[PDB]
Amino acid sequence: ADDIPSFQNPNDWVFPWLTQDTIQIAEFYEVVEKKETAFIYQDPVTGE
Amino acid sequence: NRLESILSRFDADWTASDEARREAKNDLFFSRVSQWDDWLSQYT
Repeated sequence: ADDIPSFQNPNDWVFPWLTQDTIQIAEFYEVVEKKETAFIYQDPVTGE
Repeated sequence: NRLESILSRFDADWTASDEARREAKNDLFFSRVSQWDDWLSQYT
């Protein structure tokens, strides 16, 4: 918490508002497809 | 120290919600007491 993050400002100063937070951080989601491997086992309970 | 943190939180909370509180208080005064909101600069 000692460094102050910053990012783009979505809101605007278009009103006689007193104060603003002025602390913006961002999160980045991404999706990939890689065709990973898998294991095939045998269930001890039923033979499936 | 503790009082300083409490007062800092309270000041941030009070300043962050000023316009809505002022407008709501004006609404209450307009709806309950009277409808002539000219107490300032009156009596002239």
